[PDB]
Amino acid sequence: LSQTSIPEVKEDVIGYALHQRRARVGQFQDLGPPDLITLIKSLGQIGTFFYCMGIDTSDPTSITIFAKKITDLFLDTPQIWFGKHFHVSKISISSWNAFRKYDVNIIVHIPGTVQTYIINSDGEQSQLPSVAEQDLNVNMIWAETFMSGIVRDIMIMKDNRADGESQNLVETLIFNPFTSGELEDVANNFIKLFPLVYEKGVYLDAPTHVLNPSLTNNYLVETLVEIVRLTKSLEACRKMLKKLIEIHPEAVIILIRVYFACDLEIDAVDLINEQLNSPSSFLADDSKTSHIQLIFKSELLSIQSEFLLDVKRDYKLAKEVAMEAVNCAPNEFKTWYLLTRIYIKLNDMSNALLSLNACPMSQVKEKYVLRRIAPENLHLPLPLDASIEEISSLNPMDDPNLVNLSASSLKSTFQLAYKLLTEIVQITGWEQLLKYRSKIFVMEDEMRSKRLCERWLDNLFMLLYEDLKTYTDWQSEQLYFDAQNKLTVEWELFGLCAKRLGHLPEAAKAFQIGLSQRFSPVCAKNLLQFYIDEHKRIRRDSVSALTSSQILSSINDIDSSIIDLVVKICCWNHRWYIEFSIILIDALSVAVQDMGITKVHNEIASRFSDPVAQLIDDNILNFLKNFTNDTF
Amino acid sequence: LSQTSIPEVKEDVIGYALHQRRARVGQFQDLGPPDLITFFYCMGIDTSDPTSITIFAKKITDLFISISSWNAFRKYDVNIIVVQTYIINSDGEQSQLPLNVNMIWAETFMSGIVRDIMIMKDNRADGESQNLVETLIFNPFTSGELEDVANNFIKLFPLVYEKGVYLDAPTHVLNPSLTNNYLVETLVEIVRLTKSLEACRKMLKKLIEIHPEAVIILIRVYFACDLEIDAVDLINEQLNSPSSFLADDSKTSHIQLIFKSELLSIQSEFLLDVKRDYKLAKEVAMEAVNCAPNEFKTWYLLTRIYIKLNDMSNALLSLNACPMSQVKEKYVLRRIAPINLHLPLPLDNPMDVQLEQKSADPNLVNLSASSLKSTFQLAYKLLTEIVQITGWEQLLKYRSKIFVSKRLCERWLDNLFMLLYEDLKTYTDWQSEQLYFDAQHKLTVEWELFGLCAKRLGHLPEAAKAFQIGLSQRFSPVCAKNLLQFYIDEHKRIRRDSVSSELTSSQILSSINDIDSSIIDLVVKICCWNHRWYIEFSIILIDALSVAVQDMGITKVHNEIASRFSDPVAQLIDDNILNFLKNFTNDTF
Amino acid sequence: DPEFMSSVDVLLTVGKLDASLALLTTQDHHVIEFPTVLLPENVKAGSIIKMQVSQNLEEEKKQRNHFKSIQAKILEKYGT
Amino acid sequence: SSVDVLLTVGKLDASLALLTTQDHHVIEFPTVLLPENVKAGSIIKMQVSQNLEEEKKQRNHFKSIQAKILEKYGT
Repeated sequence: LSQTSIPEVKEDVIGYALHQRRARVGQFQDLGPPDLITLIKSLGQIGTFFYCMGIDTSDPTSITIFAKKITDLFLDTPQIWFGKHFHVSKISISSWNAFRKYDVNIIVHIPGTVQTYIINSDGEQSQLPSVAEQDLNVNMIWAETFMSGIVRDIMIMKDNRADGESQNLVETLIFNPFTSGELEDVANNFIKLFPLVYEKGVYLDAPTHVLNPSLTNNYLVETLVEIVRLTKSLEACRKMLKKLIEIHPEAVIILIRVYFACDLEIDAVDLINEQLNSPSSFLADDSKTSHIQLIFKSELLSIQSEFLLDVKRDYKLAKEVAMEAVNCAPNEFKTWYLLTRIYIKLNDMSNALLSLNACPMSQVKEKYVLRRIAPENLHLPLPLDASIEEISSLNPMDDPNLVNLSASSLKSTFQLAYKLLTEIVQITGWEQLLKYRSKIFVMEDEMRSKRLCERWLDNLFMLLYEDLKTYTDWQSEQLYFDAQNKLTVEWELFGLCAKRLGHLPEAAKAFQIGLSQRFSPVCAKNLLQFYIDEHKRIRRDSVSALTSSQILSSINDIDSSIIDLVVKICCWNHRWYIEFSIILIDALSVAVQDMGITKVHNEIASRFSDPVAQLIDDNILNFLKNFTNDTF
Repeated sequence: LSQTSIPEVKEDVIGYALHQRRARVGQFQDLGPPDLITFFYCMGIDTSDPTSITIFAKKITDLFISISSWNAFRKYDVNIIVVQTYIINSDGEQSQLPLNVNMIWAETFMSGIVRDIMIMKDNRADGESQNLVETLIFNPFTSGELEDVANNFIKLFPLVYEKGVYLDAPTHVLNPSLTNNYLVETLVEIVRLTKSLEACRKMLKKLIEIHPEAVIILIRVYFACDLEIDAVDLINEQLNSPSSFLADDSKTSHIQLIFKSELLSIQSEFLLDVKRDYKLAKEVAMEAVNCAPNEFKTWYLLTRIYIKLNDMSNALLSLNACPMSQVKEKYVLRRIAPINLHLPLPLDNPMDVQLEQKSADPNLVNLSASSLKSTFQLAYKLLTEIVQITGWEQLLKYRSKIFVSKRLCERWLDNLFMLLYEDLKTYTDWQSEQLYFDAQHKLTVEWELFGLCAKRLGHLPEAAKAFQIGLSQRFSPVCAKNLLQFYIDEHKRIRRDSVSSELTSSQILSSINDIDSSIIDLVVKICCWNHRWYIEFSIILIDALSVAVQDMGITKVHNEIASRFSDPVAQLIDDNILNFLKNFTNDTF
Repeated sequence: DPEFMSSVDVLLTVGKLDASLALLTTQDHHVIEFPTVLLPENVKAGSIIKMQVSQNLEEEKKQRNHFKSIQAKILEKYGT
Repeated sequence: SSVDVLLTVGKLDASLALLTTQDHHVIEFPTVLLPENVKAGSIIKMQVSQNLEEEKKQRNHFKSIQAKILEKYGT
């Protein structure tokens, strides 16, 4: 905490950030901008600002508390400022409501004036009272702003899972939302406030792979189920949702997605069965419009087939279901995706291509990314709080064949489909794939049953070609050495190529080599992910019915590397102002699931210093210890 | 013609412009930006030779510099400073300049001319309205040094043909072709205005051997030169003879079928616009629709044919089935550097320091049928044309029969319906009070709006009246333009009905002369208003004044203006409009 | 009828539906936008329909003979 | 309830055909569901009938599937 892990951008003229953000209110059109903190401090004097994430917006008193902490740290100790006593004259905090597109800004002065005011889509500076000075729609301002904020906190992590939660906006400081509440449990706050904003949730649009957003498909519901999964707050969510059922019957979907996250498969399956096979079902009544019932039916069947595919796998039943799912929603991505994967797991290479070609692709829609509300002078502090090796900071200046790879830049549905293309090319081989392709697709011009390739699939084929080319080139050039007698960037890149193409241990060990040579966040991330993959693989194969002792030892060692990687990555995040990661919590969760939490903390106490043990205790372990309820 | 008519924008840093050009090259589509000059833009410079451009700069500097032109056949940017001649790519990295220089000049030239014509062609329905203040505009037909410009365009044509589809098409053309595109439109337009036939006939017949599908262009060029019989025989040759390019050894379905579609479209539009005969026209238009059901023009035609047929039962369904353009926009001039300006005054009459800023009836100005764009406007026209024959309640009787075995109205059409409700409402609410008041006033802007509403609904002289009213209390470019259009319409009506009686020879002569004089008087005013706003170029004005010339001797026409107007004004109208017809029309009289 | 030997019989499933369009799915994974007003009366949704696509060679020569006569008529009237 | 539609064939490629009614409907069709000598400017006749027995079949099939799913997982 304290004076480091708080980036600062200076401004030549004061009030710059607030002015720019006030000019930008029109074009936002998003989940939102990140919250903006603007500072005027003193012993002229200077103006600063930075972006923040994870604050408690549910009550302005809490925001005053936060700002009071921010001010307090400066007061306790002088500023470094690369070589000064400072104290905040004026502290501004600007957060965004996306249910209703307006921005609320709270200003705290040293004089002690606490102003709260509102800017909307025109830039019309509406004022903001305090509880009739009706009343409930002032509480709901803070409430909606809070839910909007939490959505912006979770979903930015949940949308960037595939790139390891990369953040290209450096001047942001991120907290853990789950631990941010004074006097209120943020997760429980979200649970309580959910039915109030449930209707308005769709207005928030959806992830890119959701082509047709719904009441039960959107950022709000995803934020909900992610929170419930991470916290295991089963009883409260069950309570409120059961309340919400009587009014809104279609939210039985959200109960099911929660039963799954809290791992009651049985009652969730009973539930789906009741929704799809009862005269009492809300799908059955003739009054409600058929297509809006069809969307929800499609979602239900998609949930069922995804359950039957990703776990407890019956490929046949999942197929017979996913076909109905496609029939109920031919224009959705997920249905075709599931059908394609099931086709793959059944060796239907020809069928998959027809279905993969039939997969609708997201146009114009982008995943949520933190953006900058202004277009060299900066302040990037260097935390001495918790530090390990490789903090030594360099200039990694620069195989152009390896960085001009196109599939690295691949986006969204095209990426998720590219993975399936690798999934089949790892079975058929390249040329057999070419033959299969040639037997159903339209080939080269300059007869009938052949249909048209969708030409994003053609590009995927070209990218697959270049990928295989570079991969085999590397593997050859390495196998030629054979210990007769390598660059970290290139280890990352090649590791990513092998990661894409379906070659796991080669990629993993490439990253391992890169981790011997240097430190790379990407290497440690993908390596950790590889360890989790091996963990799940081993533990499920045992479930299937490696010798029990081989199982035990492999589990222990895998956990013992998972801890180390988690620690190093967490320190990497602390170096760059990020206190939050769902990936790391998920990772440590299974170590704590195997061996006691006590024991995990002991194992980190062994290999690491106390600053680091303390940091990890803050940013992961405390949440797992007390901020979930008695699952462990 | 010096200093006057030349605007500029203050330069906040010297060289703010070309940088903001260089960056924004990365987002240039269609015909692209106007030839920027450092700051003020320009049109109609003759770009076919750098010597000629150096002449342009020589005159420009002699009276009193970085000029930046563009071609979109290949998206690069020719900058010349006075001789630093160079290039900016789409990438935006620079270049240097030295037959592939001649073709650079050729391409930039032809692209330039395409821009200069099509800016004045696609913007006809709003009266060549000019959004950018800063743009100076030359008549492009006038800038020739050692080269008769139109003749150059014709001679330079087939080198840059076949690259035409890169220039795309007018917004009502959904599926561009080697036939349908901005380049061919520019060509046939130039040939029509210059009546420069026997050159184009030679060049096109030369081009036909290598590319046989340009016989469609030869047909359009004929029709423009008032030679239907040659065109009709040619059409029959294309659509029936075994030797034609449509019957071929190697037959593409689609690429030949769009040409068959275009030919049948030309045939049906000819059958309809002239010659009446809606039966054969419909019989062709159905086939044309079948050839290109994804095209707007075919359905547009078929719908129009149904109207004349007098059954609206089909028009409504064939209006619903009409595809709309949801992406492409009409061509306007867009500014490179958005942002205290410079406004010189020519005039060697009308000028108000404050414009508008006067209240207006909230249910008048908020009518959304105004500003309607592209295909939607052209459909709404057919809608008003229908409700003219049916009436609102009979229209609804037809509508509620087939809409909601019926089918869903496509929405845009319902939006058009509500718009028609609003426009009719406004028309009635105007003309009731007007009638009440006219036993025993209103702002000029209100007269503009009402006249536009009535013109939308199809009440022509009831709008011409209002424009004539608004043209009393003020000057208004819109009123003068629409009134002039009304006079052209009446001229056409009377002359057409003179050949097919009702009126008499004497009445015909008198009405024709009055209409002619009114046409001239309306021309000079608008031409002046365009000169005060830097514009020397108008297609419509040339058309109108040309009509007077056909009716009466050009010398006689000049005399009328010389009399009723001043001498430098007569010199002006001689220049911007009449020097043309006198010389550049190839002795057509 | 020669047309019968070249006839094409398909089964389609009636999917998501509008007042305007039904989306139909085959087992070979074609998805078709189809006018709802051309579907039969009880057709609902989640229903199965048979499409029997046949040719017509009489109406082709009919339309050919119509087209030629129309064009010849136009040539007769205007131009020569 | 056999619906007889008469359609005319428009722009035609190896994937898609554009069909046109006299009622002014335009349909986007796949070419493989059309006879082999279809060309362009040809007249086709689409004959549409509902199928009840197939509906019953896939109904019972789907019920059996869902019942099986319930049996193997849950209860």
